[PDB]
Amino acid sequence: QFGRDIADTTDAVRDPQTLEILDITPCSFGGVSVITPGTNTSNQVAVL
Amino acid sequence: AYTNSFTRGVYYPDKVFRSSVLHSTQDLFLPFFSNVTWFHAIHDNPVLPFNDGVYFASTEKSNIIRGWIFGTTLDSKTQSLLIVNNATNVVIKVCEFQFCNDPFLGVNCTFEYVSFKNLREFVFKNIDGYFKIYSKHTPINLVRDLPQGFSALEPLVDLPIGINITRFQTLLALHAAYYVGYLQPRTFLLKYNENGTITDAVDCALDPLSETKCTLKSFTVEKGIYQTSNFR
Amino acid sequence: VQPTESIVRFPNITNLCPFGEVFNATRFASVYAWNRKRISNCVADYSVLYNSASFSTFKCYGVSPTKLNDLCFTNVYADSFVIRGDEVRQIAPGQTGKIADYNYKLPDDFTGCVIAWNSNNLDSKVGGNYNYLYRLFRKSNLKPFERDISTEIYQAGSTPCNGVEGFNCYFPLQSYGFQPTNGVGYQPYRVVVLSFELLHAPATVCGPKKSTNLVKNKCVNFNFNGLTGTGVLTESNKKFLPFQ
Amino acid sequence: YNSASFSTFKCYGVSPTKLNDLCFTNVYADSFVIRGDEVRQIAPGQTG
Amino acid sequence: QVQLKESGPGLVAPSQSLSITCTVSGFSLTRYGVHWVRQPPGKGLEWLGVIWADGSTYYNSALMSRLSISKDNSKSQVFLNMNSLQTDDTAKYYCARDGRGYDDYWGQGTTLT
Amino acid sequence: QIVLTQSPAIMSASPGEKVTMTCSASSTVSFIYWYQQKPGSSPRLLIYDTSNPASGVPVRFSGSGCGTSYYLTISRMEAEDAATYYCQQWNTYPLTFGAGTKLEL
Ligand SMILES: *[C@@H]1O[C@H](CO)[C@@H](O[C@@H]2O[C@H](CO)[C@@H](O)[C@H](O)[C@H]2NC(C)=O)[C@H](O)[C@H]1NC(C)=O
Ligand SMILES: *[C@@H]1O[C@H](CO)[C@@H](O)[C@H](O)[C@H]1NC(C)=O
Ligand SMILES: *[C@@H]1O[C@H](CO)[C@@H](O)[C@H](O)[C@H]1NC(C)=O
Ligand SMILES: *[C@@H]1O[C@H](CO)[C@@H](O)[C@H](O)[C@H]1NC(C)=O
Ligand SMILES: *[C@@H]1O[C@H](CO)[C@@H](O)[C@H](O)[C@H]1NC(C)=O
Ligand SMILES: *[C@@H]1O[C@H](CO)[C@@H](O)[C@H](O)[C@H]1NC(C)=O
Ligand SMILES: *[C@@H]1O[C@H](CO)[C@@H](O)[C@H](O)[C@H]1NC(C)=O
Ligand SMILES: *[C@@H]1O[C@H](CO)[C@@H](O)[C@H](O)[C@H]1NC(C)=O
Repeated sequence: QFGRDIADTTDAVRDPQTLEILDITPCSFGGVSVITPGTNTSNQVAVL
Repeated sequence: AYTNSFTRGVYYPDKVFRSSVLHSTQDLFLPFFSNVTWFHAIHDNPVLPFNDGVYFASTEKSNIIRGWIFGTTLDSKTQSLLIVNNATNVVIKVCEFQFCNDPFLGVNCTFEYVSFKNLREFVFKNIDGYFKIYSKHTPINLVRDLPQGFSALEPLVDLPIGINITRFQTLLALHAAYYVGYLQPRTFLLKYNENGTITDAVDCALDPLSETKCTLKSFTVEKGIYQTSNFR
Repeated sequence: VQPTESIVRFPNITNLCPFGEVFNATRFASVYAWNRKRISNCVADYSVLYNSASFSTFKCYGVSPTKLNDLCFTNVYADSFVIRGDEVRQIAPGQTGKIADYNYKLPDDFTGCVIAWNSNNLDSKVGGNYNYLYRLFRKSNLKPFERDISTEIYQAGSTPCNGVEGFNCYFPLQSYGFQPTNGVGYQPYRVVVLSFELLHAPATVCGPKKSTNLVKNKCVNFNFNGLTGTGVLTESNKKFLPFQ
Repeated sequence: YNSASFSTFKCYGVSPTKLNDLCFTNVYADSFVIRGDEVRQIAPGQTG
Repeated sequence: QVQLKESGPGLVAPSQSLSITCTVSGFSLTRYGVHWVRQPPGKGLEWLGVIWADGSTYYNSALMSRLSISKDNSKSQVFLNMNSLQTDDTAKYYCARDGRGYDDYWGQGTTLT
Repeated sequence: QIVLTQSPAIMSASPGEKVTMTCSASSTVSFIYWYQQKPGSSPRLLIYDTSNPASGVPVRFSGSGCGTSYYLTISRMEAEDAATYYCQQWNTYPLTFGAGTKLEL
């Protein structure tokens, strides 16, 4: 009925109505970096 | 349409005296460069949502706005705050007053009290039934459009009216450019000067540069690359 | 350097509140459409309550009954109820039951204290005291401290009962009964609740403690509206605004 | 929950507000009569 | 009409016993409650009262020997009997009903001793 | 609870001479019911909690009291003939009936 990962979190579940196994992948995420000159020069910035 | 409203809509989040300090607080603030509805009082008095608290500003020349009314149905079925400003005596009642079909101004109460060039800005919020009033008086000289500048509102009055406020209405005098903003649970850095008055603020969620300033707790950012947040 | 003497000052206002108007008065409200009362500008003088009271329960949250005099409370509200003792245990925060879902939701973040004593000699009635009324069904459960005064006939089926009684159609309101030889857990109780915030706010209701004169430029043990400490008190040029 | 006949509901396992959402693998009903003054005795760490 | 009526009132005898019955119509004894009150000659009234759905009993009395409620629960009548009631009591006996409130109706019967 | 009653003996010269009835009780009582009787024959008719009247009685009545003492006030017309009053308590058993005597002629 349940699967577990190395960290003991839930890996997969069996749907109680239709006996299939679904993997759970956390929703997309990632870092955001800001490249900017000093505010005494300009208010333009770039985003990485 | 958007304008360069800058830092309007900031009020004192609490009653603590501070000076020469940058304080980070989470409260209901007006989003920076957000939309504020522009109303006219010539020859536009809709009912607006209150959400969890509303910031108020108005510019007057003949004292058009003299009293606010808060409630839900405006039909005498519940208690409704009635404020009238006649002579120099403020009178406050919250009885179920019978109002006319179209209220206008000519040119069961539980708490009774009896006593453009100038904008008087106010904050009216209800927390667990408690009606908290903030205000600030300052001179300006601008009639055409939204005033440019910053002004923080101090609290003066606290009226125990006990009405859950979800909508509000204005009063127009028919023979007054008033302003309505809305608060959101944003995090702001408020700068207190040597006299304890906040003169500016940074909205930490306006844009990545504001995020950098908020993360680094300063209004000046040195040249370089900073890691500030995570996309989700 | 050690302090030599204490300096105690409180606002010079004294009048009876009185508490008797809140507690002692008669014929107070039913459980719904309860009432809120506000109290200001009076001496606390709890010692008369300590002596006089015979109340079968006191419980306080964030405060203790010792350390209760010499406190200044910024706002005071009092709420009064008629209740059945199972609800008296229900009135605690965090619980479940008809009361906590339907009537008088009370938040876990609270600083007051709640008092109950048993009124069976007065509230009960031979033949039942029907005037106490309570509400049994609602589509959702309320947030803390708000009332409802309503009637919209409850539908217990897919078809409407068209705003009138009929099949699967009930009036949401029903009457308690309390009698002689009542069930000791069932029988009626009267409950009073007080709510306040204890810090950083000009206050008006202060305890029965006499003030003294203040001496400057000396290490003293001071008490200003409950705030204590040791230090030298000097003049300043800080122009506080009226709410600070 | 709607029945008013119950005098007390003290739970040590799950919170009283979670019973509407949570569900269980098995339920056993242990049914017996005790003396009122012994109600306090049905708890871990108690004796008598 | 909703009615209380008095039936076989006690009549003079040398024997000190007395009997009286009261009869009810337009409501059932299972639906409301009826209360019984007595007056000595030249005095205020004296009371015996009980609240029930049916079959319940309550009493307080200065004397209770031979004394408990007597009832014919077919709706026909309620009955009273005492050995010495003629001398002790009951110049007049009264038959009365109570509800939740403001619905209280009284009947009067006269007992000869 | 035992209850105790006082009454005058009095001769009138007109209506509008105000009239008071009083009862005093041995211990706290919370609820009381208010009753009037005519002499000679004794039907019973009631004035109930909050001193609101039943059907079939004049409008001019008002009642308010204080602990261990109850009062209601009457001003005019037939009550001068018709009023004899009894006071009874309904908070706990036994329901004592009370006693007294009152007259006007
Ligand atoms: C806050 O005030 C609102 C406005 O009346 C209350 O919400 C209303 O509740 C009624 C009762 O179910 C609904 O029929 C209305 O539709 C609601 N109004 C709106 C605009 O949705 C609300 O109950 C109050 N809440 C508190 C905590 O006082
Ligand atoms: C309902 O549960 C049954 C039991 O196995 C299953 O066959 C069926 O797929 C479920 N219904 C749906 C819509 O999945
Ligand atoms: C940025 O401008 C400020 C203006 O006050 C100046 O003092 C500072 O030296 C400047 N820094 C750089 C790196 O140009
Ligand atoms: C703000 O108002 C302008 C008015 O033209 C409108 O176009 C814009 O969509 C509004 N902003 C948002 C976020 O809806
Ligand atoms: C304005 O004048 C009217 C005249 O009767 C008076 O009743 C009212 O109190 C005045 N307004 C205020 C706010 O006092
Ligand atoms: C005032 O409040 C009372 C509750 O004590 C209520 O019965 C009454 O209807 C209210 N009247 C008005 C005009 O609000
Ligand atoms: C602060 O108050 C002092 C008082 O005289 C004044 O001189 C000074 O200009 C004030 N500062 C500001 C920023 O207004
Ligand atoms: C309450 O009021 C009654 C009225 O007579 C009085 O006797 C009693 O002393 C009062 N109790 C308190 C605690 O004030």
